Amino acid sequence: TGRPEWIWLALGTALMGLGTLYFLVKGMGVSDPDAKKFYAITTLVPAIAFTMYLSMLLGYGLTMVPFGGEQNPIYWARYADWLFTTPLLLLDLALLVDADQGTILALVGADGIMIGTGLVGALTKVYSYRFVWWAISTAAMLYILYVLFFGFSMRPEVASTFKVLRNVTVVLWSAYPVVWLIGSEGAGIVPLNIETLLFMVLDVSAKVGFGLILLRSRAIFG
Amino acid sequence: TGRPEWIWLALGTALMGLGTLYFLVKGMGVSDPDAKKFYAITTLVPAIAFTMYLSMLLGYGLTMVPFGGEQNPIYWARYADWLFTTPLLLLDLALLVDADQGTILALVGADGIMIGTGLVGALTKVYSYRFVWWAISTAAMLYILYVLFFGFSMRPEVASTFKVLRNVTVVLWSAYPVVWLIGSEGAGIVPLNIETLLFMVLDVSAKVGFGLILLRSRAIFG
Amino acid sequence: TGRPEWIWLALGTALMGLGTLYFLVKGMGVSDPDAKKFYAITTLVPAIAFTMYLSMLLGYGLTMVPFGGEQNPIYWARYADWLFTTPLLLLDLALLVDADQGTILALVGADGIMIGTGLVGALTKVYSYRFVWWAISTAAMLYILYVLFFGFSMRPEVASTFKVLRNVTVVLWSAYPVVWLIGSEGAGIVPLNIETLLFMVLDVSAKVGFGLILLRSRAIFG
Ligand SMILES: CC(C)CCCCCCCCCCCC[C@H](C)CCCCCCCC(C)C
Ligand SMILES: CC(C)CCCCCCCCCCCC[C@H](C)CCCCCCCC(C)C
Ligand SMILES: CC(C)CCCCCCCCCCCC[C@H](C)CCCCCCCC(C)C
Ligand SMILES: *C/C=C(C)/C=C/C=C(C)/C=C/C1=C(C)CCCC1(C)C
Ligand SMILES: *C/C=C(C)/C=C/C=C(C)/C=C/C1=C(C)CCCC1(C)C
Ligand SMILES: *C/C=C(C)/C=C/C=C(C)/C=C/C1=C(C)CCCC1(C)C
Repeated sequence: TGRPEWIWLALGTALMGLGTLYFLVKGMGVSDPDAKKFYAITTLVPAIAFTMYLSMLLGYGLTMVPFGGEQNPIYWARYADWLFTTPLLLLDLALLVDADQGTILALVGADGIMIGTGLVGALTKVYSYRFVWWAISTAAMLYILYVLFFGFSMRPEVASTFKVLRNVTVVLWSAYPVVWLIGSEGAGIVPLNIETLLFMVLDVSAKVGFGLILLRSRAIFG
Repeated sequence: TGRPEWIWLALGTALMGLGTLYFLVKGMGVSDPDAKKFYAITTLVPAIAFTMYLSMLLGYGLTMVPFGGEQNPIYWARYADWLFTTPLLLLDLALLVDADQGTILALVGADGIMIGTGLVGALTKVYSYRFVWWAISTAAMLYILYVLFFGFSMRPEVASTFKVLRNVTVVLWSAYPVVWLIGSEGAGIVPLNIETLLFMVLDVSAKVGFGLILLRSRAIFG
Repeated sequence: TGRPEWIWLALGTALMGLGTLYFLVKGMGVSDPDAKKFYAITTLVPAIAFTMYLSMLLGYGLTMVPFGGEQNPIYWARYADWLFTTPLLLLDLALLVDADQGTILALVGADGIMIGTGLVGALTKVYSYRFVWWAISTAAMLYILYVLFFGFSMRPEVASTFKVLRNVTVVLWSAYPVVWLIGSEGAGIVPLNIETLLFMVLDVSAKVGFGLILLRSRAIFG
């Protein structure tokens, strides 16, 4: 449309749709209960992202937020996506290493706090307070990354695949607070069209790339 | 009140309230942990529906949505109901057959996508896009119905009761997208008062009727 | 600020932040999976409350609701807090006694209904209907308290700690509907600044006080 960022919302919609259908077909037949869990979790992630990219593409998941005396276009649908897809991504990691339930609830709850405070930050109309919420969300993110590294006798197959996905997760997820800080939600240094491109590449990599690595590994089977 | 549909919201409120109290009393005493699960799940469903019917009856769960150049009365509280009650109904089915956790997460997540895209469709102000969301929600519904039929050594008691509830579920749930399509959320072929009657009969049947069948079966006991 | 109640939102923010960091540090090292669960649950509660107190303090979690012909300041962020923190508090109790899953789902679902109908009551613009929602929420609360007392061979260590936390829970949680009834959400007998003080003392006691009792007990270890 008239929104220059439309092309990246359209490409992200397509890519998440295609990833969803690929993983759907791929998991057809799988009978191992353990593998079944990883396919469900991992197919659901880009399915949810597909709907929220389409909602941005059609204009539904966009609102205007007054701050710095302007009307700032804020895509809130990203936070409805991430609210469900980032704990699912963490559950994939957690199941892979057989984490303790206490550790899984710490991770999902820290993740809820990360996304919910990012959403409050995104909708806050007092510009300086936006970055108070950024900082608290960043601190929740660093707790999560801490736990993925210092909280975890795996069969060597598990260990290997987990190490790769853990490194993929730390590098990609750490970029999100930087994009938000420099982008239209934060300091406004990078235009919305380039921010939207950055988040499209991260999201597709963190969902479809991550899941291609995982669903190719024998680590997901008993 | 002045809303002609008030009578059906009032009758649905009453019927869900009465079903809730019936199942509450009925489960009193039950000590079998397995049965306890089915009573909790099955009592909670019409309890939640009671609150959301009452919220429609009092006007709280109604909003106006501009589309086709008019101010369309949209009862959004139905989606807050269904968001929680339809996965609970699916958990009742899933526990009955002892489904794999992977299969249960596929079902709840597809259900979330069904209701959340129905809600976006219900609130979308570009009329043609309303039916894009309908189609995606319908596709999620057909995945769910697919899985209830082709994804599942039960004791014969389980099998029998599950087959009846599965057929009840396919027939009733399949009517919802048709009512939405022809009703005030969609093409506007059927007036809101008759739509509200249709959804009242479906909801009471899918909640209180379904639960009367289930909570009468010995299938829920170890 | 100019809101007289600011001081109690500031003190509650501080106290929940300090409790969160205390329990975070305290649980460092714990390796017992059972204890790990109680630390996760119990650290998350004041972490979530911290964010929602800060959101009230900065003005984000406050809205104006017209009722009784005025513009009533309603802090809705309390309900986003309680939606997650009160089932977590109930899970702490439930895990302590090894409750049946049926019993845990009854408790979380009744809790959802308690907070969600309190939120509808808080935002309802027809003054008399506000108290219809209060009554239904109160009835959900009495079901929960009923179950904590008449629904539950514990090692004596569990029993002892559970009895203390159960009495703490009945006394503190029972005060919330009274504060709401006499406060700005209800009859408006007590000013918002004193209501906000009452809820700060209850919340800190029900979260940080409760958790100090629990995380000091050996009951949380296998
Ligand atoms: C059969 C396999 C390999 C998958 C192909 C199905 C299509 C869907 C997406 C899968 C590919 C993505 C790999 C993740 C990595 C990336 C960094 C994603 C960033 C996207 C940018 C565009 C580059 C090309 C693509 C259009 C595939
Ligand atoms: C003891 C048993 C049988 C239950 C009676 C308690 C009351 C609550 C509801 C239970 C009855 C409903 C059966 C479900 C089937 C239907 C198709 C429901 C559609 C409702 C339409 C009105 C018909 C009559 C009723 C008011 C019972
Ligand atoms: C090391 C221990 C004891 C904890 C201290 C860390 C600080 C955070 C909060 C812990 C203290 C609270 C106990 C709960 C009981 C109360 C009734 C809370 C009501 C608060 C009112 C103010 C009273 C003093 C306080 C500022 C500690
Ligand atoms: C599928 C998409 C994924 C994996 C997205 C991850 C998003 C985050 C890690 C977001 C982090 C943020 C912060 C740490 C700071 C505040 C802003 C956020 C929400 C962008
Ligand atoms: C308790 C009520 C139940 C069982 C309701 C079920 C609702 C559905 C199956 C709704 C389905 C819909 C679609 C498939 C298309 C879009 C509109 C919906 C949400 C009505
Ligand atoms: C961390 C805070 C806790 C433990 C808060 C508990 C809140 C309740 C028990 C609230 C109860 C309410 C009712 C019973 C009636 C309606 C109003 C409420 C939501 C305040």
